[PDB]
Amino acid sequence: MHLNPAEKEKLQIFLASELLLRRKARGLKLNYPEAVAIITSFIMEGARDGKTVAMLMEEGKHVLTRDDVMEGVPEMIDDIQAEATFPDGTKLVTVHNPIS
Amino acid sequence: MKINRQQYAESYGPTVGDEVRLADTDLWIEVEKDYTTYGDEVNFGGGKVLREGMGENGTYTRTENVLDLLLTNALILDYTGIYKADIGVKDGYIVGIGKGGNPDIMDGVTPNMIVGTATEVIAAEGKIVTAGGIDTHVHFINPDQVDVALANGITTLFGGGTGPAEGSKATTVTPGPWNIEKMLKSTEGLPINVGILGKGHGSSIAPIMEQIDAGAAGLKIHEDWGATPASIDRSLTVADEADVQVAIHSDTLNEAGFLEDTLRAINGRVIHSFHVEGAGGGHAPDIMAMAGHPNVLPSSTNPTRPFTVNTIDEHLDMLMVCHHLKQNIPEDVAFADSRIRPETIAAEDILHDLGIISMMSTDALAMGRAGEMVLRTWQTADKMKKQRGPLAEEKNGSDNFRLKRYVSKYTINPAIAQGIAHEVGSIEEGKFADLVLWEPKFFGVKADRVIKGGIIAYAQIGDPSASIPTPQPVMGRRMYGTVGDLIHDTNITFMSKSSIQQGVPAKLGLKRRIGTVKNCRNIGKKDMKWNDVTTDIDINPETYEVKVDGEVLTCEPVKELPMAQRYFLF
Amino acid sequence: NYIVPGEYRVAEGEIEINAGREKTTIRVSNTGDRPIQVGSHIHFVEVNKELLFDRAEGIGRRLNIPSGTAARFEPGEEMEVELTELGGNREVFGISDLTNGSVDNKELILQRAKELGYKGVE
Ligand code: NI
Ligand code: NI
Repeated sequence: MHLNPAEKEKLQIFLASELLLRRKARGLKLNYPEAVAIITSFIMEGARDGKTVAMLMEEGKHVLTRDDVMEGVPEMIDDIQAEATFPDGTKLVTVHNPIS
Repeated sequence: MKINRQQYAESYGPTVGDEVRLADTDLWIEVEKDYTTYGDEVNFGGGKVLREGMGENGTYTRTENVLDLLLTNALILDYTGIYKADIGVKDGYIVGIGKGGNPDIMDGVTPNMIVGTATEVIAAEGKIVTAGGIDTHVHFINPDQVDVALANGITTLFGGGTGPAEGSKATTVTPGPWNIEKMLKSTEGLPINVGILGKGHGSSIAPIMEQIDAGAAGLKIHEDWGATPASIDRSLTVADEADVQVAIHSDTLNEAGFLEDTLRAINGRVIHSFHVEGAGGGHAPDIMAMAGHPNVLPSSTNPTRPFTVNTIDEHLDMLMVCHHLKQNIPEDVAFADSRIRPETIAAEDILHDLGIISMMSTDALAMGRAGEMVLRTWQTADKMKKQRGPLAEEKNGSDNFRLKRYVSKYTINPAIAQGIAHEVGSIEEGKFADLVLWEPKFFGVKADRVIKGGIIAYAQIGDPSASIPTPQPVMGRRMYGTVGDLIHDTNITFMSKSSIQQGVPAKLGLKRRIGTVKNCRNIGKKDMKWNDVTTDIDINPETYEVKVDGEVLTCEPVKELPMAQRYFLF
Repeated sequence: NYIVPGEYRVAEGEIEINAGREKTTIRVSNTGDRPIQVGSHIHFVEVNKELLFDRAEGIGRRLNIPSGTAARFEPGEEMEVELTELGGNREVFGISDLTNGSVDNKELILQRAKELGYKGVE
């Protein structure tokens, strides 16, 4: 596979998102690390799909809403940043106030 | 020109009278005073104030009052106060707390806090800064426990062990000259301050004392090695001669004595009573009455902090594993069971709140969680605010008095007890720069950056392959202070005076900063900052009811705590 | 009530910056063709040569704006700014090398400024 350091590390974000998604599917209100993971993996997978940075900057605000997460989680997350390989190489996606 | 307070705090962190919530607790700290000059606040960045000829002085060499490091706009939470200041570091030490910048053009610059060519900047505006936590109940069992402790803001580990050997898994002991030397050498690669305790057991002086001469920084008396009247006595005689602290886990079994026998063997000498509530060990059921005596420096370990609905159920198996007991032995089970009491755990909450138990500690990996000393201190203070109300001593909805009482339990008091508070334990000038920055939202849960001897050692930081350090995954990572030989200059190995005078560091090739253990034989409960209460603690032998001043000390277990499921992935 | 972890509860009132120091309002023009942004703590007389203003009225002073903020002049933009007095020892070293000493030396500062083309030496 030729994994480099980031590829190995970022695998764990996908895994944490999978975890958090199962917790959300069984009815739990998500916590801070869970919500961050879900939105982060959303971004990276969106970059793998070929969405643009501009698309993901806007889509990232609509992945989880305040009723998905515990009290105070929306206000804990000022933004979420993630880098992934888009069709045009590594780019950074910054999602401002992703959860309202 | 004027700035509204909301915008002021947003830009520079809070100032006098502003209050900050601690994590998701109901605890509020208030800025008591602020060393700044409004309008001359130091800040770093593109087009900011710490720039040559401006807030950075372009004239002075490093020796002429210039700092190695300026932490700008910190909200300090310490036993000494809760206030706003710049923190200036030089030679690895805190040299100035006040106002940094350039005397050329700024008012109020503390004279030795010049930002010059040699100055590195850390922005603390909006952060809470505390001393590094001092954990004096550490079992060295697994080297992976060090990052766990750094991540929850602990910067000094005092205790014993040689790894996952049964002696070490039960007791904070590194036994004898050779094990001690081996663990001093091991310590050269641990990115945290360390002090090692010898076995506090023996009926002759020499076997005990040679441990102190070999480099131990103190002694542990533990019932699993025989916490008899003789071992207690000989250990305190060694300690009084060597000027080191003795920690005790007394005879739970009451085999050779009851509590009053242990106190008689102690004979008024100073001693640190570990896990004073007694689930972690000690004369059953009344070991917690040690925390009323003037010569006792009382600490709790953390699995009973604070009292919750699951506390009791977890304790049986934990104890059995730690002390190598067998469920198929009834007296083993009886011993285990006698240690686990809702009555004393509930009163332990209140004793902390009243300043009768002075210190927290982990008991890492031997009935204690290496990364939860700071965490459970704040959970306890929060539960006490909720059940007992704001303390009488507070003024204006602030929890400052409780916050100072509780921050002292894991910073300055353990340091004082150990004889190392000249080096660490608090944010004061003259002391080693072990500093923890916290975002208020994560206060007490996950440390932002851990500074060790003036260099960041541990940080919550993101993708190393990214354009900037904030993209995911943000996780705790060792920083450059832990790398190569820098690990030597940023960490202290605390040793006895006799081992230092006998040239042990040179003998073993130790490159770490060597700290001297001293001034621990003439201290008492009265020296425990904000936690100096002596009183008659009555523990009923039949019902385990705890009384202080004629009143029963009881409170309920809680079902939920803050600083818990909002934060943790598991 | 609704808990926002680590939230502030700020006191009432306002913070007056640079309190007790003389304030001076002056008109400044960017005569160059690229934007010039001036930080709060730069000795005002030592700013870019192409800013036109009464250079004597910048000596010993800086912008009276929150520490860390700046005043931005687009090309050809003229505007009024308020200055405050430098504090501390009232000495300035380096930057544009117009002062290198006491800011009381008006006379020297203006002479260097004029000679090097800092616009507005009156
Ligand atoms: Ni113990
Ligand atoms: Ni222990």
